[PDB]
Amino acid sequence: NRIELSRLIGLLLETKIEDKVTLSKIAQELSKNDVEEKDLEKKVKELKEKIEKGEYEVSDEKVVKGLIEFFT
Amino acid sequence: KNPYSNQIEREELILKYLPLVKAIATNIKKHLPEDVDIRDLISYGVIGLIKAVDNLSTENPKRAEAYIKLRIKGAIYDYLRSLDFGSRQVREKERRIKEVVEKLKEKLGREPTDEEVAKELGISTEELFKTLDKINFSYILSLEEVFRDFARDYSELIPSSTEVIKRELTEKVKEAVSKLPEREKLVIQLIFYEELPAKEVAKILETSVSRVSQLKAKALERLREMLS
Repeated sequence: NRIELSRLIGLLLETKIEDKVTLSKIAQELSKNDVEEKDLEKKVKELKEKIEKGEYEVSDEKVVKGLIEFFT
Repeated sequence: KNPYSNQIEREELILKYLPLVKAIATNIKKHLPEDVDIRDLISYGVIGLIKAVDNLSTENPKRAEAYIKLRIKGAIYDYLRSLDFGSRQVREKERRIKEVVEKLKEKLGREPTDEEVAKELGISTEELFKTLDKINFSYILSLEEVFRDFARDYSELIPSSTEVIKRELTEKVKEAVSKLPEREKLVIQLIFYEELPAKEVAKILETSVSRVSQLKAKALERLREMLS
């Protein structure tokens, strides 16, 4: 991972055509961990379980957090 | 510092923040047409991470990191901004889908399943969706520029006054967020604060994607207008 990622990051910095490629290769490497899947529903089914079951509140804070933590 | 030692400090940095580019992109993707290649995002992402590490002056791991993100994101948005998101052709698709959904809410006496809207528009559900996301992102970007003004406008007194001040905007949002309809806020929170895609939101609300999708787009438009 780093083994290769390192190789590339360097390969990239030694110098864009080939770079755009080298870069394109780095990009490729950074997604391989598509496995982020986790709680593919659990986080949601939980939320709903807390949506109808009055266990989820819409505090302008949380809403503002999200909005900022994202936009900044 | 031996040129090789520098050369490595840099590398090991750009390398330590690669994951940041990752997540940022992976996240900014949850607001884009499925057809946008994440790889492309991550690419431009990296660019910025470097440009950042590069034009970077020592600071605290907390302060430095903040600069990194603000550059990665920048890199990315700039790219996205280059696409046809603001197109009028999109601002129209908006209005039209509004009609269609309203026309069917009446015609059926309920919230049109996405596909009903799909069929009524004479397009794929897939198509419908990509189009909603485009519309939405248009606002997401429109809304970006808002935070770019609450800075590039004041920031002039940002070096002349060189982080805890930004908590002004941090509160400047709790403003219009108080003005966010009980429904609209519920979606936003589920999308942003919750780190969730429209498709998933409609599942947590047993509604339509087009429904949630229209809500988000409605919300942002508000927030944009108020915070503007």
